[PDB]
Parts: sequence; structure tokens; C-alpha cells
Amino acid sequence: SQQQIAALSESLQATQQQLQALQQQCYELEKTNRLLVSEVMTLQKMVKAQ
Amino acid sequence: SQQQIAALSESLQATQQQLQALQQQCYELEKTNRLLVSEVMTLQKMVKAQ
Amino acid sequence: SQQQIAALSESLQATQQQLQALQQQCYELEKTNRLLVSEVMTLQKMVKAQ
Repeated sequence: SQQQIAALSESLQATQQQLQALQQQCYELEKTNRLLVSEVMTLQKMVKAQ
Repeated sequence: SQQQIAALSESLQATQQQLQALQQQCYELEKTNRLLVSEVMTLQKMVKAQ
Repeated sequence: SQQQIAALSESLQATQQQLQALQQQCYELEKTNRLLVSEVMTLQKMVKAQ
């Protein structure tokens, strides 16, 4: 029926929006991981200087 | 009709559950990264202050 | 209608495929995280012994 189709269509829409937000979280994680690489390397350099 | 819609509804319920697990996984990585950033910045300060 | 049903089925399958992609991305982000955790632990020891 139309009511069943709309309910599934809305539930799928809610899921698809949650997945786009997760995709963004992943990108942000990739970013933080890179910044940490950099700060860890900085720390490594400084420990090595003494 | 209904039984196809039911099938898809049930399939979506599975995808939505996997999606919750992934959200939780990313939350745990975000937490870890907060801890690492805090640590690394403190340790940098410590080494510099020697 | 059957066309609405087929359209939802395709949409669901697309969402599921993307979710799988994200899952595998998250597996790589976890591995990187693990590396960083190890490296930071190592530095933490050293700095404490400085």
C-alpha cells in the first residue's frame, strides 16, 4: 500500500541521512589522524634533540 | 505488495543496526583521538620545559 | 505499486553498498589509530624517564 511505501520510504530517508553524517565523521577522523601524525612526529623530533 | 515491503523493511532494519555499530565505532575512535591529542600536547610541553 | 517497491529496493541496495564502503574505511582508520596509540605510549614512557 501507499501508507506502507511512505513509511519505508521515510525510514530509508532517515537511514540515508545518518550515513551521510557518518561519511562526514570519517572524513573528520582522517583529518584528525593526519594532525596527530604530524604532532607525534614533532614530539619525536623534540625527544631526539635531548 | 506487503510481503515484498516487509522483506525490504526487515533488510533495512539490518542496515540500520550495522549503521549504529559503525557510529559507535567512530565515537570510540574520536574519543581515543581526544586522549592522544591531550597526551601528545602535554608531552610536547614537558620536553620543551626540560 | 510495484514500481515504488522496485525503486525502494534499489535505493536500499545502494545505501547498503555505501554502508559497506564506510565500514571498510573505518577498519583502516582503526588501524591507523592503533599505530598512533602505540607510538604515543612509547613516547610517554621516554618522556617520563627524561
